[PDB]
Amino acid sequence: GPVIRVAGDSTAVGEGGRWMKEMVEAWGKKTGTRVEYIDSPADTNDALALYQQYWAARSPDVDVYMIDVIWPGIVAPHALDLKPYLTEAELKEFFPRIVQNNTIRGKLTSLPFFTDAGILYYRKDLLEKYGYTSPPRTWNELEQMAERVMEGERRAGNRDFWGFVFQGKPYEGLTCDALEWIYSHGGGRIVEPDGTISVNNGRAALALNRAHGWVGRIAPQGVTSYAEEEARNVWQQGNSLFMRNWPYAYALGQAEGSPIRGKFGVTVLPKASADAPNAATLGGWQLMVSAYSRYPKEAVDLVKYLASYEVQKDNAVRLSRLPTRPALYTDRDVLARNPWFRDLLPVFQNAVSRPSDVAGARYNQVSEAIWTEVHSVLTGRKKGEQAVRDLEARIRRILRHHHH
Ligand SMILES: OC[C@H]1O[C@H](O[C@H]2[C@H](O)[C@@H](O)[C@@H](O)O[C@@H]2CO)[C@H](O)[C@@H](O)[C@@H]1O
Repeated sequence: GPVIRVAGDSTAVGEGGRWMKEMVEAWGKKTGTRVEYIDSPADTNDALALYQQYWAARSPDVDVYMIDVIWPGIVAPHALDLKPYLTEAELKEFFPRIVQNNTIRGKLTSLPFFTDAGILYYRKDLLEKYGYTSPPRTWNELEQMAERVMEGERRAGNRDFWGFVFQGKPYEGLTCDALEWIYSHGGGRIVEPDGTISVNNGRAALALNRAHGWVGRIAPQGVTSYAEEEARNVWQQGNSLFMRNWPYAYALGQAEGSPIRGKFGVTVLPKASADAPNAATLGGWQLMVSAYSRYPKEAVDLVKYLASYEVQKDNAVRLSRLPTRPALYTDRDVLARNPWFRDLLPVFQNAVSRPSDVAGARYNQVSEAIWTEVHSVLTGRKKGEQAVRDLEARIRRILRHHHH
């Protein structure tokens, strides 16, 4: 019978890829359908480029793709419209914001699978050791805490110890981190939902200068090459007071044999001042049936399974990844394992989006401009003031003649 082939989630990031292959195999066994899994690269922008090769070829060789929240406007031609396959009641079981994000010109490109928001990981043991009672609320507090704890831990003999790790590599994850820096300084959304390119302002420049200030001081010099896993590995070995990362890192830090099990919490990222907005970049992944699949009915069935209550539950409990079903945030077993899901729900619902709606199919070009100009501040090549001016110009060229 058919072989249903799935591209999604990378075995190079946490346990995601192993778990996803497990779920696909479970569906195959349940339905008596042969299945195969195709591994993806760690970085989302690399995965996009890989999947674009299949799409350009109208290739039937992948039936189902795990797609990033920032992708629907790029990938819509390559997606089977799921709208006719779901009842209105079925669709309403997902967060409306994410169903809306995944709907492009009326086409439901993909079902919501898991959501994501950037958060602050912090070492509770180390805060207590050094006389702090709460995690930092302002970036200045984060810097002051990081300097004090680093001084102490280095004096105590840990030469691997840093104050703060984050994603500073030139790739999409830096766009995520930078949106949080800029938005939390009251510098705006880089490109506003209405199309205004707002980034050339002093608050956005300050945010970027601040982040440069961390490099080689409270964060490793090598942070300019860090993606999610490189940051996580410093953190997870016990060598960082603070980390910016996504929810998946929580379950990994709590696993048996983790050096930091039981020693951390999570909270909203800091902000410049009490009147700035909280910043948490909206992430997450969706499930797309390929427009080029020869087996749309079977592929839709698998996608519905993967996005189901019990599979999302298993993702939450085992991998601490955020459900796209509001009902799971009240499930006793989800909450018992991840109490912070309740505590930070408002952070997740107020997460700030990257400018993928407004940039539509040009988003990847816009983001490449953002991460390259930001990276030039991090590396010291440019000051924030010059970078936000140069970024304004670049985005203006990229989006000239584009309307949403
Ligand atoms: O790097 C930016 C990318 O980060 C997140 O995707 C991670 C995800 O949290 C992990 O659980 C796993 O699936 O790896 C993904 C990276 O391949 C965001 O969800 C995504 O929106 C964002 O672009």
